[PDB]
Amino acid sequence: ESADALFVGTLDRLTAEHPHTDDPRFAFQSNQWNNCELRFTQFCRCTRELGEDDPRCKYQYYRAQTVCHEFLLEDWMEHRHRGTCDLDIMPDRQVIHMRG
Amino acid sequence: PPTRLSTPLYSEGGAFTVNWWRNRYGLYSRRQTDPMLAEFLFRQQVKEWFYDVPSYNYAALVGLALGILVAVIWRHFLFNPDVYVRRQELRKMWPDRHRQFAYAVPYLNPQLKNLLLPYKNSFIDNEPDYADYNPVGLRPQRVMAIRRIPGFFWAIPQYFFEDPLYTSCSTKNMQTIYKKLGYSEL
Amino acid sequence: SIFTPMDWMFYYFPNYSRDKVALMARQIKIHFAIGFALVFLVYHPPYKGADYGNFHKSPLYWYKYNQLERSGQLQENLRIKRDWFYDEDP
Amino acid sequence: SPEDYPTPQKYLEGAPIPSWYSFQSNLVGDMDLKPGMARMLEVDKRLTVPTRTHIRFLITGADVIHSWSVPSLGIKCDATPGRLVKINTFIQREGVFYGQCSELCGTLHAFMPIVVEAVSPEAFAAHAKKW
Amino acid sequence: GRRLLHGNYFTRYLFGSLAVIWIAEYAAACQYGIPRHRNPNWMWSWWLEKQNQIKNGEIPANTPGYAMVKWNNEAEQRWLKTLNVEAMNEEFARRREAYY
Amino acid sequence: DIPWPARTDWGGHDPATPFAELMINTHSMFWPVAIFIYVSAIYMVKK
Amino acid sequence: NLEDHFDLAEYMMKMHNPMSEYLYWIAGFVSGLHGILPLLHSNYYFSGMFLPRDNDNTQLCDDSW
Amino acid sequence: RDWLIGVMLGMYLGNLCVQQHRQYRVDMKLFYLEAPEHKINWVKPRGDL
Amino acid sequence: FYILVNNNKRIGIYYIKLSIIIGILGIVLSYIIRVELYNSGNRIIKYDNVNYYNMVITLHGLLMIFYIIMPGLYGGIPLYILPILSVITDIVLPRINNISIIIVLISYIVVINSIVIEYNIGTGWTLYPPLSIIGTVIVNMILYGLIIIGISSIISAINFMNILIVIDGIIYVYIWSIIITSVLLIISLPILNGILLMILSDIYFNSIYFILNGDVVLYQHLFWYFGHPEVYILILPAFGIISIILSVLNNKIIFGMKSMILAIIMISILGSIVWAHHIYTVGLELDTKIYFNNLTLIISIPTGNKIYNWIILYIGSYNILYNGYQSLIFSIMFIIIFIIGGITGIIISIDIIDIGLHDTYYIVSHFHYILSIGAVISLLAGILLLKDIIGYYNVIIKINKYFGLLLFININIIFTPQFIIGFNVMPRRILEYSDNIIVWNLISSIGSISTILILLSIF
Amino acid sequence: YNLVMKVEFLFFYLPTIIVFGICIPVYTINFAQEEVIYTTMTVKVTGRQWYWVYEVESPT
Amino acid sequence: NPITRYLDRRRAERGPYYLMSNVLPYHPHFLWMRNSHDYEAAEALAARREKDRELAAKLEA
Ligand SMILES: CCCCCCCCCCCCCCCCCC(=O)OC[C@H](COP(=O)([O-])OCC(O)COP(=O)([O-])OC[C@@H](COC(=O)CCCCCCCCCCCCCCCCC)OC(=O)CCCCCCCCCCCCCCCCC)OC(=O)CCCCCCCCCCCCCCCCC
Ligand code: HEA
Ligand code: HEA
Ligand SMILES: CCCCCCCC/C=C/CCCCCCCC(=O)OC[C@H](COP(=O)(O)OCCN)OC(=O)CCCCCCC/C=C/CCCCCCCC
Ligand code: CUA
Ligand SMILES: [O-][O-]
Ligand SMILES: [Cu+2]
Ligand SMILES: [K+]
Ligand SMILES: [Mg+2]
Repeated sequence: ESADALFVGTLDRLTAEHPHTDDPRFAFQSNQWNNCELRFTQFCRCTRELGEDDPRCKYQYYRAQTVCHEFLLEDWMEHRHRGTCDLDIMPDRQVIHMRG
Repeated sequence: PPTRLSTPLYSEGGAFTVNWWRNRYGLYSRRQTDPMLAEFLFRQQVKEWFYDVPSYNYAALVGLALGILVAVIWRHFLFNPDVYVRRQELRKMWPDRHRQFAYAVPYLNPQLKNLLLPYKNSFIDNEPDYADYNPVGLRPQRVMAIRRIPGFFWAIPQYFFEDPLYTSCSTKNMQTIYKKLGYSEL
Repeated sequence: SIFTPMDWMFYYFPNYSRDKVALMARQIKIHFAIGFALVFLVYHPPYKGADYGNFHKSPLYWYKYNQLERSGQLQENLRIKRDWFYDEDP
Repeated sequence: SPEDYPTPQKYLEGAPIPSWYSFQSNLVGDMDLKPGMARMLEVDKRLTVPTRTHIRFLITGADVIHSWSVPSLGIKCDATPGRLVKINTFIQREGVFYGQCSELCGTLHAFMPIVVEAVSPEAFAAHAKKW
Repeated sequence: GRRLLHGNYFTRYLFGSLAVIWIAEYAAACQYGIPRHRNPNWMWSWWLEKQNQIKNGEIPANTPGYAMVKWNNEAEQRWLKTLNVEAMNEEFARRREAYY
Repeated sequence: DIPWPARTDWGGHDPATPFAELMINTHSMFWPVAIFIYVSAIYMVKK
Repeated sequence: NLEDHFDLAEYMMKMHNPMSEYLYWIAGFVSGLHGILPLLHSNYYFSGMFLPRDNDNTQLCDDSW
Repeated sequence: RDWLIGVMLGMYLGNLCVQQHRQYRVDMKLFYLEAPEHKINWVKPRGDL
Repeated sequence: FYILVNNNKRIGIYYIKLSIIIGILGIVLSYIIRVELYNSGNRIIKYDNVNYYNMVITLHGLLMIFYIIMPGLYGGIPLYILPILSVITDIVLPRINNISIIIVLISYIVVINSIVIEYNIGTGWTLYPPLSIIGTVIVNMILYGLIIIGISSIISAINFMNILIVIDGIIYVYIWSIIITSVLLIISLPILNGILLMILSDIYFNSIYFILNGDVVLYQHLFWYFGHPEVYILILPAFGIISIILSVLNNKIIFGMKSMILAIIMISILGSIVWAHHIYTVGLELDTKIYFNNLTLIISIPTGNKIYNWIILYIGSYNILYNGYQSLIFSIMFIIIFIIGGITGIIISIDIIDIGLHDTYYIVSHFHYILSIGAVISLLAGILLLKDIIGYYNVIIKINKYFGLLLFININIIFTPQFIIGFNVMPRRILEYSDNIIVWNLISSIGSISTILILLSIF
Repeated sequence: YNLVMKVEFLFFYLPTIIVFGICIPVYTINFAQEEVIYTTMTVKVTGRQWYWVYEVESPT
Repeated sequence: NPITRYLDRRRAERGPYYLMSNVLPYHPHFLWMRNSHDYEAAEALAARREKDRELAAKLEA
């Protein structure tokens, strides 16, 4: 309700209420690749917590589509289904802190 | 500029002076083989390059260009949200990079952007305020300027109150016209 | 010296210009600092310059504004000339 | 938490989440041209957009660098692989605006035109509903 | 014997440049109000909560992260078929007894 | 919208967006300066 | 020697054999052919003709020739 | 001193384009407001071939 | 001997001779392009052989830049007069000078052989990936030519820099022009080599720099970091020539010699930091765009000072001297033509104007007016001034007012219409186009055939 | 000398003034392209060899 | 191109306005196409115009 409610809670909310507008974290740059990757990671984390059938995660996918072209999503969604998507590996099976 | 080697040249103290330049000018020189000849060649170069009035204009231009250049480089590294030198945030997924997201909004609103955006009405005839209103709040609401951009904008009147058609071309009157037809919301 | 003929600098400020090598260095340094300052003091400052209620209105602005205000031109200029799309066909 | 994934209340109550539709736009061949079509600029599927609306165009290139150019709309954005460039536009008049790829992209760089038709918002809604 | 550069030029411009870089960065952080406290962890809240449950003994030790999600990819389904946390814990217990 | 035959279109033609109008006017704004730079210099190319 | 004073003395003294000039022009002519011959060869390879007929990739009137 | 004649000649010729640009902007402001060439609810989608 | 000669003056002649030979191939390609563009349809290239057109435009650009104008203005006139201007017996590095010209010829043979033997495809002279790295072996051959050419350019640059150690007189403006171009080469070439090696790695070593998660825009930065310094490496020697011709023929001492020299130095520094004005439409950050646009407009200041200093050289010269000599006419024509090219450069420098004018024939006409007209005429004017010293004959050029007039008129017929179609708009690097752009394309084509005919009258 | 020095100053600073006259316009137009606008619709455009793919949200 | 047509009318009203497109051919094949026609297109175009007239009357209702 509050006028600044969107900024309150998360920076994510801003684009969730206005899907086709600039995200505060990426509005400074015309290139929106990083924006797409954040949105996909957020869809991946939603399903892990709520499942695919949850309306929330379905909307997190619509939000990802708003910024990600279909040819990228289809490829990244196949990697996710196989279990090779680097944005969805469970954190205890990551290797980012190993050997350096 | 003295013409006799007996008459000394005045030098300030510091790292860029007549004495400092003399010490280093002939380091790589095969032609300055004795004091008399060395001094003659040194004064010849100083007379030709440092007593030339127009040469100082280029000194100003190199300083200005280089100063801008160094600063734009530094600004990117220090403030641009997309330039990473530290690695903490690069070892995390995008949703978790809070410290880097803090640079975003401050970097999105530089002073000159706020100062010069109102002057779009000197480049657009129809609906120069088409993009002024934005309900989100990432940027300030924009108000059109009251005067033309100083310089080469003679085609528009010096002040927009002088222009007869300015008010009728605003996005507000255009919205009124189209809303009366049911044509569009904006 | 900014936008200064250095022939004038040599004439009116002989002692400041005696060492021409040092004079050249100051020319570079001064303009280097000017360029650096412009970026970080005119462009960079965040969340500044958005006070559009404080648009400077110069003495010439008021001369021309009052002239038109005295007559009806200012009212006529500000009036909306058309707020309909189609004319009525008789 | 569920609230770490912001979603509008309407969708949480069962409202249908929107889908997306993709279509391919190809040049009309010389032998397939009709009496009135513009050679080198016509396409078999045009992009319809509403006028007097703010539209965000996100442009990228899948394989090589193309460039999406519509001179009448003042748009010339390079479709570079790896970069999803945002371009904002606000069309003011109806019509059909023709453009061409503006980055040498291979053999048929000259044969992938860009046709955008801007229609009234009421017309765009009817078109989108049917197509 | 005539000198061209500063008598201590190498150390001067090396350490000096580093000092200016560090000081300028602190100034930049202050002007933008950037949080300066280093966090070495991921910020996925649900994950950090699961990790606390493991530290509290609510979730058995060495339980994989894919044994706790509400959606599993194909590769994690393959792993779940051979997962035996109870056996793993017993094996670790045996090792400790042998060591001591 | 579409090119038309034997058209100079100096600076652009048929804008349909506010940005398109901006582009045309930016070119038109500088064009007289370019003419001044050319005329003023060429007039002195002589003995 | 007087003959060796000038570089390319025969040419400068206008006694050189004309064949040298002919070779230079021939070399330039061969260089030019590297743009025309592969054009003809490539056209035939992908079409069967050495050169097209103007507007033969478009619809033509019945009486067009 | 002659170079000044060139400045003045280049200022006259430049001013000609300023006047053309000035009239252009006046015309543009009247297009969407009064010009019958401006048509709305006119273009209809062609549809896929 | 012929190939063994180390004489610096003989090698200078070789550079001019080879530039004319390779130039014949360059002009032929240009005629193919203009013939094709005469109308809409296919004229001399089949629709199934469109890859040949892409190769024609690619080779045209590469050959004219690296194998014709650069060997002519930085290898030809420099190797012949620089050691004389420096009152030195010969060039500092005799054996290196010999191998440099041989290297240029060998790289030319590789390129033309690749036309004949390899499949003919093109990716522009700017070899943008990923298109350049998904092509056939002809791209590999072209890369070898460029790398080999780079070796010759750098060693020649080293050769000229050594003149500072031996010069026995005063460093004239022309000598300063070559030295600064040499510095620009020493600093820009190593970066080019690196990016070219990365193109090879992706073509031949299964590297992945130019596939997803690797930024293709990276290539454009490193390429253009050499690209724009290259355009000034090609123009600065021309400026040096113009200064000598105007002073000598008008019998007037150079005015503002130190400002001329400091203008050349300034152009180089600025030219080394403005490269991204070639990358305006990629989507760079707002502040980057503003920096590059600002610094690009600054280059006009030093460039403008040189132009006005040239004008006063011609002003006031004695009337009794005959002014119809071809060298003098070409030198004067350069000032008139270069201003056109530079002003249009400033127009395209504004990025918002550039959005409309990127990858259009306006850019073509811009760099043609400077290179195809300005640089060519400067090289001709320089050779013409040295006709007595060089000693060539069997041509009617020295006093030929018809040739100068016809060349000036017809060259403008080719490229002035290309400015118009830039607002039409006709993209670059295309062969087919809409029927409403034929008029201007036809006019330019008539100009191209005419210019070629005028090249035959000199003999 | 005095007259010549003034001309040389003008040969340098008259162009400098013109550049400064373009600088402010350049900043403004650059800021205008990069303006955060309240866009209400998104059209995704992918460029492939040799055709343009368009993805648009479908009416619900 | 509605703004090209509007601006041409405005310029012509003010003063002498001359367009090359008005006087000269736009294609080079004009020298041979004095009597050339596409009769198949003529029949198709006439048929479509007739259908359009029927649709217009129906739309008027
Ligand atoms: C851009 C164009 C327009 C420009 C206009 C503006 C110009 C402004 C002025 C520019 C001036 C620049 C400075 C000039 C300085 C000149 C200095 C000079 O003269 O130096 C002396 C120098 C040598 O004089 P020298 O000192 O008496 O030398 C004595 C020799 O060393 C010793 O004498 P020797 O007799 O013992 O000589 C040995 C001789 C022995 O020669 C013989 O025994 C020759 C026997 C006859 C052979 C004739 C050719 C046969 C061809 C058959 C083709 C059959 C095709 C069948 C096709 C069938 C198809 C079904 O040669 C050889 O053994 C080796 C020859 C190698 C070179 C020739 C290569 C030809 C092309 C080969 C292509 C191969 C492609 C293979 C591809 C393979 C692919 C798998 O002069 C020359 O070399 C000639 C220069 C002539 C021109 C000078 C410039 C005049 C002004 C410009 C005019 C316009 C030119 C335009 C360009 C050309 C257009 C085409
Ligand atoms: C030697 C060749 C040469 C020279 C000298 C220049 C000089 C300049 N060029 Fe360049 N340029 C090219 C060759 C050259 N260029 C080529 C080959 C390309 C295309 C490459 C490709 O894309 O494949 C290109 C492309 C190119 C573009 C790309 C446009 C696009 O990609 O869409 C731009 C825009 O910034 C540009 C700008 C400039 C500028 C601002 C100058 C300046 O140097 C001009 C300076 C001169 C003047 C300004 C006139 C003289 C000065 C005065 C009369 C003083 C008074 C004037 C003022 C105060 C303004 N050039
Ligand atoms: C300096 C290099 C140079 C020179 C001289 C020329 C000269 C000419 N160019 Fe140029 N051209 C380029 C460099 C050059 N060009 C580049 C770099 C491109 C872009 C490549 C790309 O798009 O990828 C290009 C693109 C280009 C195209 C675009 C094709 C396309 O990509 O769609 C066209 C045709 O419109 C064209 C035409 C011409 C013509 C008609 C001439 C001339 O024929 C005009 C007439 C002039 C002459 C015939 C005299 C020339 C003589 C000499 C060069 C020899 C001089 C030697 C001595 C004096 C010793 N050129
Ligand atoms: C010799 C003793 C041992 C020294 C050991 C040093 C080891 C580490 C050296 C690393 C490289 C040098 C830089 C060190 C920087 C340390 C401080 C630091 O982390 O800085 C981070 C900061 C930004 O960090 P983030 O928060 O991730 O980004 C936020 C959004 N932009 O980056 C920097 O400031 C460092 C990178 C830039 C260094 C150079 C300064 C920038 C300007 C360069 C100008 C170049 C042009 C010419 C200048 C000439 C002189 C004026
Ligand atoms: Cu795609 Cu060009
Ligand atoms: O390139 O300028
Ligand atoms: Cu450039
Ligand atoms: K054609
Ligand atoms: Mg491009």
